[PDB]
Amino acid sequence: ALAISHEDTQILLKDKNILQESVLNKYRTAGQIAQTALKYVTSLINDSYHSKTTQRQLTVPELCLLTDSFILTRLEQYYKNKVNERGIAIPTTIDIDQISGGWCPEIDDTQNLLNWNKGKDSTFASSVTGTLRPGDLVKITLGVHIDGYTSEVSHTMVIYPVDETKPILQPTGPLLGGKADAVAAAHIAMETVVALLACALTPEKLPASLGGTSSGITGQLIRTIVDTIARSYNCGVVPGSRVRRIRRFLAGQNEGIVAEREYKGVVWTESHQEADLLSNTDAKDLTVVDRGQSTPFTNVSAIPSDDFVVQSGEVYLIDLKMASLEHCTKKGLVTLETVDSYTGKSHKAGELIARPGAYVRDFAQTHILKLKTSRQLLTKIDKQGVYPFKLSHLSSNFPFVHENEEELQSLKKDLKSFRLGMSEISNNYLCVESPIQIARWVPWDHILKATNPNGNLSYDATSTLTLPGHELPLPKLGVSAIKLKSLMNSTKESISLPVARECNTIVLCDSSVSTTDRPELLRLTGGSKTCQPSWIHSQHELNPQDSIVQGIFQLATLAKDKRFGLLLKETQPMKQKSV
Amino acid sequence: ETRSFLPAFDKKGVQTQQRVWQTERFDKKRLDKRSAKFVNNQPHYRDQLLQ
Amino acid sequence: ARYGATSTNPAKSASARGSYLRVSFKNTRETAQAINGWELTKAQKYLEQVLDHQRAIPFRRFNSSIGRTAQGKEFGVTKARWPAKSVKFVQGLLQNAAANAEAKGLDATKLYVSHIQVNQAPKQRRRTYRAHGRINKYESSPSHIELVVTEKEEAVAKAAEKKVVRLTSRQRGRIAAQKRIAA
Amino acid sequence: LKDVVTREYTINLHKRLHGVSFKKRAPRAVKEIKKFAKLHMGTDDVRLAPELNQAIWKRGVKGVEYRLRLRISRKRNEEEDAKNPLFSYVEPVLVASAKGLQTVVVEED
Amino acid sequence: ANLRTQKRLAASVVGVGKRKVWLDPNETSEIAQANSRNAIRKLVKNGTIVKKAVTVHSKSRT
RNA sequence: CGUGGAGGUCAGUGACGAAGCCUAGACCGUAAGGUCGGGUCGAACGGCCUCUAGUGCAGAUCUUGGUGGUAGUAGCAAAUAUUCAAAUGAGAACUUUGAAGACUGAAGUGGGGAAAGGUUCCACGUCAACAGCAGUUGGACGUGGGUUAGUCGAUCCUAAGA
RNA sequence: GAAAUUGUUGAAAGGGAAGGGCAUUUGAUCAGAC
Ligand SMILES: [Mg+2]
Ligand SMILES: [Mg+2]
Ligand SMILES: [Mg+2]
Ligand SMILES: [Mg+2]
Ligand SMILES: [Mg+2]
Ligand SMILES: [Mg+2]
Ligand SMILES: [Mg+2]
Ligand SMILES: [Mg+2]
Ligand SMILES: [Mg+2]
Ligand SMILES: [Mg+2]
Ligand SMILES: [Mg+2]
Ligand SMILES: [Mg+2]
Ligand SMILES: [Mg+2]
Ligand SMILES: [Mg+2]
Ligand SMILES: [Mg+2]
Ligand SMILES: [Mg+2]
Ligand SMILES: [Mg+2]
Ligand SMILES: [Mg+2]
Ligand SMILES: [Mg+2]
Ligand SMILES: [Mg+2]
Ligand SMILES: [Mg+2]
Ligand SMILES: [Mg+2]
Ligand SMILES: [Mg+2]
Ligand SMILES: [Mg+2]
Ligand SMILES: [Mg+2]
Ligand SMILES: [Mg+2]
Ligand SMILES: [Mg+2]
Ligand SMILES: [Mg+2]
Ligand SMILES: [Mg+2]
Ligand SMILES: [Mg+2]
Ligand SMILES: [Mg+2]
Ligand SMILES: [Mg+2]
Ligand SMILES: [Mg+2]
Repeated sequence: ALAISHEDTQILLKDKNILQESVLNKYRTAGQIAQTALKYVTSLINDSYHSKTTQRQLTVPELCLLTDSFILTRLEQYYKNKVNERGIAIPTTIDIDQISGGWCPEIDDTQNLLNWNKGKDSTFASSVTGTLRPGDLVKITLGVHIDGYTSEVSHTMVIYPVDETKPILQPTGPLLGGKADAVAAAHIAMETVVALLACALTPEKLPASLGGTSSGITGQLIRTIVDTIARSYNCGVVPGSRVRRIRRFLAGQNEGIVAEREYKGVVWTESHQEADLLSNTDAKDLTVVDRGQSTPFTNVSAIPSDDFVVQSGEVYLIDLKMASLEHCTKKGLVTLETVDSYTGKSHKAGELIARPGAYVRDFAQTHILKLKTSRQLLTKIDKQGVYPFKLSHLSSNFPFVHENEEELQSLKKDLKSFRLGMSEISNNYLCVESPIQIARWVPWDHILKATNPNGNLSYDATSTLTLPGHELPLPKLGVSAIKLKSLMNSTKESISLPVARECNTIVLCDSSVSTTDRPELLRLTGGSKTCQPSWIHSQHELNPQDSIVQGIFQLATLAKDKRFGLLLKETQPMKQKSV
Repeated sequence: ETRSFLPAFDKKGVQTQQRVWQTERFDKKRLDKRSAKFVNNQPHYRDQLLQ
Repeated sequence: ARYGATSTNPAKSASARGSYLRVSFKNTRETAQAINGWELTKAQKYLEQVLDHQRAIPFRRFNSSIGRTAQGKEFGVTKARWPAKSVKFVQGLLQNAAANAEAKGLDATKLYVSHIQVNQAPKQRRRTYRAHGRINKYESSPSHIELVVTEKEEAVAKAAEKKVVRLTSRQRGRIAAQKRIAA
Repeated sequence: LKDVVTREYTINLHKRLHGVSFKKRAPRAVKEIKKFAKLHMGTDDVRLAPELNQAIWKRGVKGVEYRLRLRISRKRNEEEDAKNPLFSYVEPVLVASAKGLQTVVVEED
Repeated sequence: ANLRTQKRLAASVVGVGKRKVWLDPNETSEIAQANSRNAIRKLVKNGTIVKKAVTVHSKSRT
């Protein structure tokens, strides 16, 4: 049928989201294939920097292609005939200190980036370059779908100087910044929620000073914890984080813009940062506009974070970005700032002028194209699934079995032809770009002096349903992203922050799904090879005497045993080197 | 997909462009009533029947 | 607001006012007075009928030169019409009135239209063209309307008889004689 | 109430168009048919199958035929309530001569 | 929908009079989306649009 | 008798309402006019003694502005002609499409230009005002796109002339 | 925010104009009084 009906809404959404064996093996191939990916990048990363000189330092644009084209290597070999949709979920995005995410440069642009920032520099000298300097917090985000099922990898690798005084290649010294306080806060919190999602399968071995038997896991439980880990480490939980439930051809990030009925998850926005500061005075007055936008199934898609309660037979994503705080006297709001392609906006030496390297196709928007180049891109972008891509993936030569300079040239000549079909699509809004954002801290005392004539609440943002419209909530009434930039753009009070982003996928299985085990926790992108911390020393950590903290140490070593009723598997990577 | 979009509307635009057509119409009628009198001024007219 | 003066109790009445509408002032004023004082449910059906030419609007003031019809006999006048456009706006103000009434909590079958008035909007001005190359004003007589519906109160019967009686000294002794006679 | 009919009427157009303006003659027939069918089955909502149109105009504005054989159907109105639940539909019947034919109920099946 | 333009381009692409252009009444939503010549091209060969036959002037009588 | 301004005076009146305006409410004066109450209004004004003048209106086929009666009347009639369905639509005599009927009938109601127009061409949006009925359409309104010459013109030559 | 002019309500009146004058009737409406 052309009509999408209630018969099939049931056949598509609940069915393919049934946990069955045919389904799990698709996820299992993704767990390794993705970890087989990070293990490859990780390899290439240190080969260039940590050890001896291999005759070129790879660049970030360099490592992106090799990474991606490797993740094509592994989808050639699996479900080749069996499955129609197999591809890259999120493109390799290598990020640096102040960058939240969204950074996926094509090869073409290292002379473009270089050019634009030629004048304004010295903060970002790593990003523009592509060469990575020491003492950086570097995310690597990968994801892959097989048959529309997504496994995502995110990890924060710190790079070190190189000490050859020890023949053993020792990364001299620990990481002594408040920087490292972030990555060990996320590394801690990652294990934190890892052990929490085990207790919703059965209320067995669940921390007593916390939940009881009344709630295996609640909307409030997980949220109370992570902000505890934060306030513990004084690391601001980023406004971009979430804990998500996933489906076939439905994942959290795929479309942040397009709406989802029957929404399941924990959400974190700036509308939540006032509630924590505003828990001092308990005033319940909500000043509300009656607008009927995102009205359809508002109940399900409003993203209630209290009503989420963990189930078994669900696939979850844990997404955590924790912004460190260099000491900030007056309390402030943690926000994200967006990076543009136009130099003129700014005379500030600290700005980044760059280009978005990720894209998305909205099947909602239909516009007839007059150009013949932007048409060949359109019917091609539709020859791929519902997930974000860059213009390189679309081509004949992109996997490029034998990598030559002749092939590096084959793609560059194509990128330009696809640049031109990209203009005509991006202006007609048939496709949305991925926001490239920075970590931005703001003083509370700018926003409370705020004087505004009111204005546009109009929908320009990738932000999700409810929270975005006013951004800073109603109790701050009068503020939208626009007046927020204005505030954020009085700059003596502005500052930016390092970030540690961590992505784990967790598949809850009962004893019907996992036989040999009894009820289990499957960690995809959790492999012992991928989750390695880096040398870190921070004086904050581990606040005792809070009933929620003492319950995490109880639960921290609880998942540490094989008498633990829920056995936590870690998918091991694949074998890389073959020749 | 639950996102339901008909709406695009701005009162500021409609209302404030409303006065505009309403002001200038007031000025066009006013250029009419100034000249209404002698609009029919016809020097060097030839009566057909009069002597 | 500030309507034309009302003898109504404001709490029990509803009100609707359009303005600067495009309509014959001379025609809409007529259609008004046809329905003035009526019950609402009534007049509504009536205007409907007129729109089909079952009833008409007697033209009681600006009548001059019109054609005389049978349907006039009803109101006992020979001059009447079916001002189709004039009605659309009255129904409009009637339709609305019914609605503003129900949000105040007033009974829909106890409603009637007490107060209906139409005065003149600023005339609007075009150009027109005549023989010998002259020019004349070409205009409309746009019309203000307001409609105040009342909740029928028949509950008023009040006893007012005020006698401060000055009777003369003669007049007193002469009543005293009628009541001495064992009236 | 009223029930859902069909019939076949011959109409005398010759008499109804008598002495009309040659230029407006045909267009009358259009009105004289809609009026005629609001007579029988006083439905008041009458529609004309464009074939019938080609029948009324086949001879030109001045040349309308003397007699038509017309299939008229009373049917129910849909959605969007019109003042009437009920319908009227006139369309042609292809026939040698309109002459000497009697009104007939065509039994629907 | 307003199909004037589509009928104009039809006469130009087909290269025949607006008299002789047929637009499928049932296709009125699809023809709407034409808006350019090369699109009309597709529609013309597709058969949603058609160049109507020349009316006849017969010389047999003469 | 009154009016616009000046010198003087009532240590005059006034945001607890000044001036103005409305008033089949009162009062003095033959009258010109003064005086009070009510309503409306929101910032300056009045009495006496004197000075001054662009100092008093029913008119002038008076000057500009404003409005009736006439009157929902005159009229909206040349160019042979329109009709049925569907679509769109808060709404269709008039828009779009199909169908049928007709007209210009090659000295055309066709296809191109000069003079003049200056964006009226085209498209997306749109219906307050304009298209002497309508309006979902437009030579209207709002946002934009559109004119590519070694060979077509100007340019050069000379004509009556300047 | 005046007048002309106009709508609504109130009152009043009217056999080919209306309007004024002297005078009192009937209807309204107000001062003086101590
Ligand atoms: Mg005059
Ligand atoms: Mg007369
Ligand atoms: Mg007459
Ligand atoms: Mg004229
Ligand atoms: Mg002339
Ligand atoms: Mg005759
Ligand atoms: Mg005086
Ligand atoms: Mg003066
Ligand atoms: Mg005053
Ligand atoms: Mg008076
Ligand atoms: Mg003078
Ligand atoms: Mg004067
Ligand atoms: Mg005068
Ligand atoms: Mg005069
Ligand atoms: Mg006049
Ligand atoms: Mg007339
Ligand atoms: Mg006319
Ligand atoms: Mg005439
Ligand atoms: Mg004519
Ligand atoms: Mg017409
Ligand atoms: Mg002819
Ligand atoms: Mg002829
Ligand atoms: Mg022409
Ligand atoms: Mg031309
Ligand atoms: Mg045009
Ligand atoms: Mg248009
Ligand atoms: Mg008009
Ligand atoms: Mg109009
Ligand atoms: Mg224009
Ligand atoms: Mg050449
Ligand atoms: Mg030449
Ligand atoms: Mg005013
Ligand atoms: Mg007056």
